Amino acid sequence: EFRPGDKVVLPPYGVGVVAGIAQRSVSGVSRAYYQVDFPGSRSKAYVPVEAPHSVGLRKALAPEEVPVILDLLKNGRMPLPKQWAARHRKTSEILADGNPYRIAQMAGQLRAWEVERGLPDLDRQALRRAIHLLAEEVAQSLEITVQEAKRLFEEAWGEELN
DNA sequence: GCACAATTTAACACTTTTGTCAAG
Repeated sequence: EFRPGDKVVLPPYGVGVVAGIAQRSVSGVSRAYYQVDFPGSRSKAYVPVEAPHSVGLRKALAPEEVPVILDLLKNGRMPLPKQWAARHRKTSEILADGNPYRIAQMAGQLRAWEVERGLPDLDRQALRRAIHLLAEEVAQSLEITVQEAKRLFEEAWGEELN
């Protein structure tokens, strides 16, 4: 369940607070619907209360989960196919998937490769867009704007952030 | 869309020609 003021995630919307629940008229009878808003978008969202766990509606990590993610961010890697197709495809799916542990785990190998040989014009967006959801997630949990939030990664990276 | 061989270009170290000056 999600109360009015719960801090949640709605892929790929990064983070947003739930405003409440309402009966939206969809087709036939109106099932209950959760409401996820994003002030840094001015968008809007309606999430069915039936199976919230099927839309990948997770919740912002707690301040306790910062170090673990950082540790899997600095070191943790993972092999990927050589031809750009499968590799970038996988990375993309992982991105839209909305999984901070997987996005960070990915960011690790992507980082190891970026300063070695160097990152293709594709995997670059697959890195940037990856660090984006992270930097904002940190801003949701620790309530510190993308300035400070991005200032976090600098430690477990070795370099600053864009 | 990308790794890369192919070929072009700007890069530059340096040699030789050509305009030039004070003095016969």
